[PDB]
Amino acid sequence: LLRIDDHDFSMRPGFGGPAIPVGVDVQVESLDSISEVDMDFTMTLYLRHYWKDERLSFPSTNNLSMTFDGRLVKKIWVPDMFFVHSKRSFIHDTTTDNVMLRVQPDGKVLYSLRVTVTAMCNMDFSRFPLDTQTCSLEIESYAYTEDDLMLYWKKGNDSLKTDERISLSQFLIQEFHTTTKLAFYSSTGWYNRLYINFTLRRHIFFFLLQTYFPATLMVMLSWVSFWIDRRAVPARVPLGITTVLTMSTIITGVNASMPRVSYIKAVDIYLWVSFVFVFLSVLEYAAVNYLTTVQERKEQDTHAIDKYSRIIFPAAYILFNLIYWSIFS
Amino acid sequence: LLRIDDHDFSMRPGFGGPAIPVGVDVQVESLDSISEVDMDFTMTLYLRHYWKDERLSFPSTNNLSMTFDGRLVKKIWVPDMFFVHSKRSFIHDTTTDNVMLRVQPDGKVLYSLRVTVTAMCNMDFSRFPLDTQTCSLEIESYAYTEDDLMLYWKKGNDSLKTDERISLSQFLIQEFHTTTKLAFYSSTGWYNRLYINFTLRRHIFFFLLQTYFPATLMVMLSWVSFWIDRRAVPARVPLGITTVLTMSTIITGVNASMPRVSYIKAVDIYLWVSFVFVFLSVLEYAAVNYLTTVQERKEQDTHAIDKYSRIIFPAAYILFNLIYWSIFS
Amino acid sequence: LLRIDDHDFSMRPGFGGPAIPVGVDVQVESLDSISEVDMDFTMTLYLRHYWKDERLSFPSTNNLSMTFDGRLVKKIWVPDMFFVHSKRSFIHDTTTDNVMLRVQPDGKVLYSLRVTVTAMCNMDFSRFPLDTQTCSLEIESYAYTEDDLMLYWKKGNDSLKTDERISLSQFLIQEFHTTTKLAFYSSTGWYNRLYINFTLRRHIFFFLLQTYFPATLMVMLSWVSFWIDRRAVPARVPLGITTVLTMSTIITGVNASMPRVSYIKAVDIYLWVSFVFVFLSVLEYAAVNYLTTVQERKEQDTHAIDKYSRIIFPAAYILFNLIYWSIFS
Amino acid sequence: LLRIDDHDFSMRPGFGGPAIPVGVDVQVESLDSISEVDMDFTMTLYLRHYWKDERLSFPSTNNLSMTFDGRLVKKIWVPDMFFVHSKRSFIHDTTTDNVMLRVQPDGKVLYSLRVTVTAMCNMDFSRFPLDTQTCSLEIESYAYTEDDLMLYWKKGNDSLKTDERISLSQFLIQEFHTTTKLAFYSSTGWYNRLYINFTLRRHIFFFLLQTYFPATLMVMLSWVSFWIDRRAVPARVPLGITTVLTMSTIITGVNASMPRVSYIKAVDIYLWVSFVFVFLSVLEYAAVNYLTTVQERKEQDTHAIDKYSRIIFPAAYILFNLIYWSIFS
Amino acid sequence: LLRIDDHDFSMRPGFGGPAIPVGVDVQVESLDSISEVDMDFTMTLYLRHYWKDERLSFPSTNNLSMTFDGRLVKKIWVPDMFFVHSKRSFIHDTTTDNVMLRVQPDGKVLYSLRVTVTAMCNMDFSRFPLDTQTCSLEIESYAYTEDDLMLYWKKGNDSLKTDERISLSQFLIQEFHTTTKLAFYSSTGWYNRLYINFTLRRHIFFFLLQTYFPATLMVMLSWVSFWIDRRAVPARVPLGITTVLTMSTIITGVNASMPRVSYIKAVDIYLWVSFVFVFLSVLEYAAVNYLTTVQERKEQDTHAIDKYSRIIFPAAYILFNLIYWSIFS
Ligand SMILES: CCCCCCCCCC
Ligand SMILES: CCCCCCCCCC
Ligand SMILES: CCCCCCCCCC
Ligand SMILES: CCCCCCCCCC
Ligand SMILES: CCCCCCCCCC
Ligand SMILES: CCCCCCCC
Ligand SMILES: CCCCCCCC
Ligand SMILES: CCCCCCCC
Ligand SMILES: CCCCCCCC
Ligand SMILES: CCCCCCCC
Ligand SMILES: CCCCCCCC
Ligand SMILES: CCCCCCCC
Ligand SMILES: CCCCCCCC
Ligand SMILES: CCCCCCCC
Ligand SMILES: CCCCCCCC
Ligand SMILES: NC[C@H](O)CC(=O)O
Ligand SMILES: NC[C@H](O)CC(=O)O
Ligand SMILES: NC[C@H](O)CC(=O)O
Ligand SMILES: NC[C@H](O)CC(=O)O
Ligand SMILES: NC[C@H](O)CC(=O)O
Ligand SMILES: CCCCCC
Ligand SMILES: CCCCCC
Ligand SMILES: CCCCCC
Ligand SMILES: CCCCCC
Ligand SMILES: CCCCCC
Ligand SMILES: CCCCCC
Ligand SMILES: CCCCCC
Ligand SMILES: CCCCCC
Ligand SMILES: CCCCCC
Ligand SMILES: CCCCCC
Ligand SMILES: [Cl-]
Ligand SMILES: [Cl-]
Repeated sequence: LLRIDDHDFSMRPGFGGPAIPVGVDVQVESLDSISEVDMDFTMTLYLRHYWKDERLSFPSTNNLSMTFDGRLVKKIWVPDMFFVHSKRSFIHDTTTDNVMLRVQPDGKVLYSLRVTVTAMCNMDFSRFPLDTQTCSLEIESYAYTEDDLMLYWKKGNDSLKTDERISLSQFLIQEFHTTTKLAFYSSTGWYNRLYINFTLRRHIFFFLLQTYFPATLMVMLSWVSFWIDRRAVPARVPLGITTVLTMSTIITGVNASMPRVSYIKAVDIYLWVSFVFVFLSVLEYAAVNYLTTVQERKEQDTHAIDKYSRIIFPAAYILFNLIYWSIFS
Repeated sequence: LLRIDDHDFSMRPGFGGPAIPVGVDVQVESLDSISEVDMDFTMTLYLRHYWKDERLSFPSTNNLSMTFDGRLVKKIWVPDMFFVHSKRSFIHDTTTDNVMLRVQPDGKVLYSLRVTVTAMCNMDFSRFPLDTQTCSLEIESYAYTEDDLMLYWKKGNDSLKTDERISLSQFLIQEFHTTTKLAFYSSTGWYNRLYINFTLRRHIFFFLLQTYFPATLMVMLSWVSFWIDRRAVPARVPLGITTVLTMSTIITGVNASMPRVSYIKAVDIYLWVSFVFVFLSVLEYAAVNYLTTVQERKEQDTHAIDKYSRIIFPAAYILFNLIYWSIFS
Repeated sequence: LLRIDDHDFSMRPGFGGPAIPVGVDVQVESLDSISEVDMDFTMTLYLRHYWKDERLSFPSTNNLSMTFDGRLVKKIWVPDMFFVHSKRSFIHDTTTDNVMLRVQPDGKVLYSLRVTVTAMCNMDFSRFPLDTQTCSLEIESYAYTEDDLMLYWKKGNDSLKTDERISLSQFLIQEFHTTTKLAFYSSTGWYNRLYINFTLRRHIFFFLLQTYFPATLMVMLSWVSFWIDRRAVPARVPLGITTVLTMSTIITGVNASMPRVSYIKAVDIYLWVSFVFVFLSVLEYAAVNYLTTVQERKEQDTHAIDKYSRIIFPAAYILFNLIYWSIFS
Repeated sequence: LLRIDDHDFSMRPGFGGPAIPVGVDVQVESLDSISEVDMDFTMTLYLRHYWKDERLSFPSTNNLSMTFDGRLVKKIWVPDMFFVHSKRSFIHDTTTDNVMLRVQPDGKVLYSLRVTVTAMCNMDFSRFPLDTQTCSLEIESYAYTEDDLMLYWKKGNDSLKTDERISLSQFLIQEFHTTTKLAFYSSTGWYNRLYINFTLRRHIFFFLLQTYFPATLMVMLSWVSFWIDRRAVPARVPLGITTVLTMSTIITGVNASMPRVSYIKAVDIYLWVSFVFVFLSVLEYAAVNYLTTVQERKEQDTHAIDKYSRIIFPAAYILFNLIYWSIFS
Repeated sequence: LLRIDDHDFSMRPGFGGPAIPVGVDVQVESLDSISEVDMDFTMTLYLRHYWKDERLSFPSTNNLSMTFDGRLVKKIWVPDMFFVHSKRSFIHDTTTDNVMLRVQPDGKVLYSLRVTVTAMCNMDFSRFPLDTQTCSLEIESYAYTEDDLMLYWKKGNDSLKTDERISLSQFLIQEFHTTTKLAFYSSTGWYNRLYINFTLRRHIFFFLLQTYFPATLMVMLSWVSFWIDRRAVPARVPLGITTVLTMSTIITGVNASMPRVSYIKAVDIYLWVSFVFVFLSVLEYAAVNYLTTVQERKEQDTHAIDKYSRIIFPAAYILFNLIYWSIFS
């Protein structure tokens, strides 16, 4: 039906003349995973192309579109899109190549394929884990400059659809939209580039329950010492030491999961402030013990330091929490 | 025998006319693995197709079906099924492609292949680990709409068989069955979709023995303090502190295995209630020590608080367990 | 030499007539790994096929066998064996495909290839780690029923050889042998199936030294308490608590390595019995302390409980060990 | 257009005569990851080739360059570059091969491709983590010696461009530049080799906060003992022991992450010196207890050892830190 | 130039007559990694072949060798070497297949390729980590017996070269050399086999510092108890218990890294002897406490046991170390 043997498909339509326009639209099937250690995400989508080539015209009386097997895609000419700044990708091939080709009697062509991509995304963790991130996926032609191929969104802002099943267990997904920009390479020229943009927001419940509550409970345990007879030395000393030693484990367990950045995160501040709060309660009792021994040496109830600590330590911690949650909201 | 050189197999049977019907049936060989962190499962199965094409007719006197090598599959026309919402898949190829082709003298065709698939499954962990999940595998044609191809289960509900060897170490598998539904894509049209459905139920014995028993034993250890002379301060203080510090480790060891969901699970409730039960026994003795020191200061047996705690703490824990196992059964 | 252009190799020898017999023999090169979490093993072997096809006859005066390059395998007809219930496999291809083809002047053919397979194996862990497992590898034709192809072991029981280098660090390997059985699929018919069977036995030394000895040592540490003055409360209390808290870690470290089965293993019994032995020694001293305080209240040496515990606890543990190693031998 | 059927492209241009010159230039897209355990890095780049072949001449009036599909690359002759000392690499192929071919009417050719490489890099950890590393990527022709192919940087030092987005979370990247050298293989001859060089510098903030601070805090905790009444034996003994036991965990947690080198690293020195500082404070109190018991035996305030330790231990640690940070800056 | 269309390259040179000799030589580029858990190593090398075939003769006046593209390798005949007892391998293919072909006017051929291999190696850990291992890589023809192909090292012992960059962070590499042996398969015949042999020696510094020193320090901590007043029960009891409990962690941390062998390693002996040394110091004080209580009961300084332990325990440990390092050197 299609006159495939007649023509040299190594050359584009309009070869030697003005640029060929090619339109694009997209449907996202899933957003698959995200990594902070590697700074990347994975996405699966359907991608579609539109153009006209009169070498693929055929006669009919119905003026309708026809579908063809799919093994003809490797005989005709086809555009050459690639994903910019991507780590890896593939096209699906079970039970056969997931490819579709439809042609109109005047030579208009529709071409579609299903693909999975993993792409680069630079992340900022200064407000972690109360953070927000923004991402994009880039599309461009490899071989042809804007003097030979013209690339655009087919229907404007309506060119992007999203599956209603899309979900991530740790993030809220929002603000899908599309943009365009021109790009330059020194050795080869100017190119059109298409963008798909979106925003992510992290859920905090896991981190409350797994980090912020136990640190608070250790701080509250250290306060119990102020309520115990100053004469019970082998009770008051280990009570403080054990809380110091636990707070160290919590600090280690948090930071072992993240990338080794060169700046402080919002969770680090909270944990290290709680550490100094616990550390100071040990020096307090050391002072009380020394001053009591001096009194014994002079001579040979509740001490004022205990009496004041019972008020001062909790008030200070409450002030710190008010400030912190005013800053990070 | 088969006139393969005579015809253009880029076009379907009945091209330009009414839709071709294609029937399907399936046998599941194994259900291979399941992930909560990734929310997916893996399955291996045999998949079969049935249709008629008169371009593949041949003469004989016996009216019987014949089997052909398998290298002819890439010369003739073949339907184009794909698995919807799937992460990855392949066809087996040792010692050769695991493919079968049988043809009748009137052009009826039987086509079979062996495949492994990994597929998406959304999971709810609010009753974990006493939870039940339901899953499905989706089948659809990539290129042809319901105006060109008609897809149906060959024998109705009898179209699905299951291997007697199928098993999972952590789940009971039940309720295999098949359904159909129509699907719409904005840019390309209407399609028939086939479903395979099943249900999973988790075994709880591992979690009893590995989580619920040790937390109970820590709670029962904290009660021993009420039976010890109030004068033995360096004994009664560490006995409580060490149980608090162990309960924290159990809490951490559980949640380090699961996805970071934004809601509380049924096991979290039990562990955090046990934590507060243990935490309170430390404040109890702090109160007894303070009140004894006040009595000493005034002046200068078993305390009522101990006497009452010996009854109140165990009764409250038993009430809590009755309620909990009434709710989660 | 071979008349390859003359014939249609899409059709088997004797197409349209009685079944073709095909003989098989095997040499195992290595048994590569085993997984309890995944319930599978990996094997590498050489696999050989024997049949006659008169379309491959050629003239000679010597009546001897000749070897051919190997690129002819994709032109002639070849049998279609696959491994049943397998997870994955491949054929080796460095520096070229590891394939061999030899032909006799009357058309007798010998065909060989090297392959690696990973296969399913259901395992029972009720006597773990003193357990024994049995495994098998299954071989069958994909497309041809017993009416068209007949599959058998070439030399009877002599058809299976094993490399003298085969070894596993954790198991003793024994009892290699071969069997045959007929198989039925509802939609497609009856098939011949060949089996390779073997047995595995686990070495226990690692588990003695890494699990059973330290649990025993914790139990023996708990007994030291009975030998210490009942007046040293802050010594006798932590001595018991610390052993409870260590035994919990041993229990956790064992079960974190295995699949989450729904039944008790032989190592679980030992560890949980040792746990209760240690748990009881804490209640013992609690009783002694309470009864001493009652005597003080009445009034205002070694206690009989200590005196009896010094005999009763070790005797009971020794009785338990005699029974256990009588049952699991 | 191009006379591809006319010529034998198994032979290079100028076959049997002087060497063909081939020029190269490069743009780096990303530096992807680095491993100390494996001693390697990963890089993604665009690579370009320039040469003339008169068998690819064609007539035109415009004297301009033309772009061709890309399926012609496997028909014509093309240079054979490989990456020396590399572990693995691939060329990107979605949605098609990422390859470009441009030709001028006189037969000048431009050839480009996108690739990812993982390459060997020998590392020195004697000043870890205050260390600096230098790396390079090597390029060479596989089959042709300098008598048949001549390989050079196209534009001198201007032949290397770098993407402005390039970043690593743990390193500062600096000093990109290019060099050339001749290489010899005994069996096959002399070859031209091109180099791409760069330098890396590690950020230290993570290691301060995660290793050096907690070790210092343990040392400062051990000093508190000198301020406590020498009569409180069950307080002063555990205070020292627990710090020894914590310092061991820090030492283990650091070295579990790195390769098992045969020499001491700069972080090892700090940690083991802090260990001996803590170890000595236990022997100190042992001495005080023994000497006090001797005084009791003779007979039957603050001891001079405590009085002097309160000054000597901190001064010594401060001297050690001054020296250390003078050496490692 | 080469008459490729004239001949049947499915047949070897001298087909039907005496065996063809094929010579080999090798250059090792890198030794990439080693695993004790899997018992294997990985190697990358260049491999070369030499033979004569008069079907590849061509006329010239210069009598020199010529290089050809590399796409002709799949048209001519080529030998069929494979690596015996190997787990996996591949040939490098970026930017093209890393293959070289050179031919002389009389039909002498040189063939080269670059490859990476992973190979089996049986290891003995009875003297671990002071152990020495020996390894080899095996080379053989798949399809042709010694009656049809003759395989030998081209230049004798000079056939093996090694890159000066080769290094491993944990081993000293020594004693590279080559051997030959004949091999028999029951079903198929006799074959020539080539060997590459080498030796490895482990560096011990990591294990000194990470295992042997801390165990010694725990033993020395247990001795401090003998220097403390026998009346300080809550000090002397935990001092011993905590060292027992730490030594258990060291024992576990070592053996969690290695394969689960059925025999004792040299490091196990040291650690378990140190364990009993620490265990005995607890029974010592238990005895002293009991005997003191008996003296109190009779009645109603330093004990001889302490006095003797202060000499006996260290002397015994020093004797043990002398013997151990005399045996394992
Ligand atoms: C880490 C040094 C701690 C010193 C404590 C001094 C207390 C003095 C009380 C007057
Ligand atoms: C965490 C603060 C604990 C305060 C305990 C107060 C006890 C008062 C007893 C009357
Ligand atoms: C967990 C509850 C423990 C109760 C101990 C009671 C001892 C009574 C001795 C007569
Ligand atoms: C590890 C041996 C410790 C010995 C301490 C001796 C102290 C003597 C004080 C005079
Ligand atoms: C594990 C049993 C320990 C028994 C200690 C007995 C000491 C007796 C001293 C005479
Ligand atoms: C102690 C944790 C407090 C968490 C407050 C969160 C406010 C949104
Ligand atoms: C940008 C630094 C914020 C630090 C705030 C500290 C709140 C107590
Ligand atoms: C302490 C755990 C109790 C578990 C009860 C389970 C009831 C089915
Ligand atoms: C849906 C919340 C259930 C909480 C029940 C608490 C049982 C003590
Ligand atoms: C305490 C462990 C005893 C192990 C006995 C094993 C008997 C074969
Ligand atoms: C099948 C259960 C065996 C339990 C034996 C217990 C031995 C003390
Ligand atoms: C206690 C850590 C001190 C770190 C000093 C770093 C100086 C650049
Ligand atoms: C090259 C060894 C440096 C050691 C310096 C020690 C500083 C206290
Ligand atoms: C305490 C460890 C001693 C190590 C001695 C090593 C002798 C080569
Ligand atoms: C082969 C056993 C060696 C054991 C030596 C023990 C040294 C104290
Ligand atoms: N748009 C792709 C680039 O032009 C590739 C290159 O720079 O070679
Ligand atoms: N049924 C497959 C879809 O039609 C693919 C697409 O939307 O392009
Ligand atoms: N023996 C292979 C089976 O017949 C395959 C199938 O059931 O389709
Ligand atoms: N430049 C590549 C080397 O010549 C390859 C080999 O030595 O065979
Ligand atoms: N040398 C390879 C072996 O002959 C292969 C086989 O035994 O089939
Ligand atoms: C940005 C610095 C914050 C530090 C608070 C301790
Ligand atoms: C004390 C916690 C209050 C924080 C409110 C955001
Ligand atoms: C759904 C909330 C339950 C919380 C019980 C503490
Ligand atoms: C106290 C446990 C009983 C729960 C019964 C389901
Ligand atoms: C099979 C049950 C055994 C349980 C022993 C405690
Ligand atoms: C007490 C251990 C003896 C067990 C013998 C099998
Ligand atoms: C290079 C040796 C340094 C050791 C310092 C303790
Ligand atoms: C005591 C820390 C000072 C180090 C300055 C580099
Ligand atoms: C080979 C046995 C050695 C055991 C030493 C305790
Ligand atoms: C006490 C350690 C000496 C060992 C010498 C090899
Ligand atoms: Cl005490
Ligand atoms: Cl204590």
